[PDB]
Amino acid sequence: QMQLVQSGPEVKKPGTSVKVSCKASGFTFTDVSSLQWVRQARGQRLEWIGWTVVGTGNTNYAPRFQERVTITTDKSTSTAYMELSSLRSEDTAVYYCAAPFCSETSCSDGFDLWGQGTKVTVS
Amino acid sequence: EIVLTQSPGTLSLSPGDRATLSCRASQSVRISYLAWYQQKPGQAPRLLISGSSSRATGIPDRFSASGSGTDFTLTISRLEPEDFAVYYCQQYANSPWTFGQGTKVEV
Amino acid sequence: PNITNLCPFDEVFNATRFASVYAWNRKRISNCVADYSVLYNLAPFFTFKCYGVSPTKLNDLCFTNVYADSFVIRGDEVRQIAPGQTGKIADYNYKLPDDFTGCVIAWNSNNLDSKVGGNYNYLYRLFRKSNLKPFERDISTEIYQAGNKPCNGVAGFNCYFPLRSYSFRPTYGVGHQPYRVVVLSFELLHAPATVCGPKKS
Repeated sequence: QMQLVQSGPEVKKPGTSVKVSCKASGFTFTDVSSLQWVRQARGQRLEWIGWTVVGTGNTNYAPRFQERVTITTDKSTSTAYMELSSLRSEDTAVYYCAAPFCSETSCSDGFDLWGQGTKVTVS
Repeated sequence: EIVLTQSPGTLSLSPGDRATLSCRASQSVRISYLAWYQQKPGQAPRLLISGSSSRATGIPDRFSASGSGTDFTLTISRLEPEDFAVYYCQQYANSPWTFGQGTKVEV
Repeated sequence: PNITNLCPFDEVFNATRFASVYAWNRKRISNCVADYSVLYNLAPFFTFKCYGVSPTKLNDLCFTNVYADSFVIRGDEVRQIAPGQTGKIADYNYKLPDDFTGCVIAWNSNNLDSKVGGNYNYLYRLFRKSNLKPFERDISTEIYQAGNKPCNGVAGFNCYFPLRSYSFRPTYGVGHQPYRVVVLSFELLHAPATVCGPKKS
């Protein structure tokens, strides 16, 4: 079946950098598929990070994360990476990556697939 | 850039009645680029309706979306005991995308 | 055989700039004496792959019309210019028919095209709606839509710009540096002769 599996729970120290991954299962990023990253606390509002197209490589970021985050894709093993720098103690949350069903010709207009969520705790 | 205020904050109807929820924006309005998610307690949100006319795969015919301008409305025919969760509006068209505030439905 | 005339193969091969993959320029050669002795003899040729005629018996044949195509691709993609292949660049940019007559010359050109500061003027098509027919060219840059909903104006969700840019730098290893490619096409023995050189003795 079509599904995305992320990394495991992570604990980090303030100041350093963190590196998060999510990879498909029985599914390929092909050439038209997109992928967006969201951040969410314990029962509060959803926060949006950014999205990248695997094919053209063009990226987009929120103006709050314009300086200390990077989004990367890899068609080789069909994986997606977030790199965060200068972590702080109020960034403890859960990060999700989302992408729609899409294969090589034309595809959907809604973020159907969602990750299982990885807890990132900073202290 | 854009904000999506949601209402009403809380709804409580008996299981079997029809419920409605509204979310509205302020800046430029796009129609077919709105989606409604629901987040069960402790699990990742899932897509329910997107584009105001096309539903997700496997979702029953119960939910219905509409809205043309600033306001957008979601309607549920009946409340099955698992249909109690939070709901979120999202848009893609405009400047950096933003999510809704979050409304809860009770029994 | 005197001979006096000379076809401008040099002008094809010593140009300062070649066109992109999706806008390959095609040059006609006619009313001249063709001399392949200076062509094949040159040193740095990498792949002189020739299909319908033997690469040595060219000089004793008279051709009704000669067309030359030139472009610049990645080293890894050079194998996709052979007839019958299939790929992104063999379906969306340039493909050769199944009854191809004529043949191809590809040689490395990393010393000239690439720049250390970044060369960003070599584009190629990445999305298209259907496979193209042989020897067909397109230039329009209409925004390609992927979703079922219509798109217009500026890019966004399911609205992507169909052209990307090659990233050519000397630091890349073998397989990513540009290989200049030239394809010669011609017909045989069905029309009055226009281009051919003398036969040696």
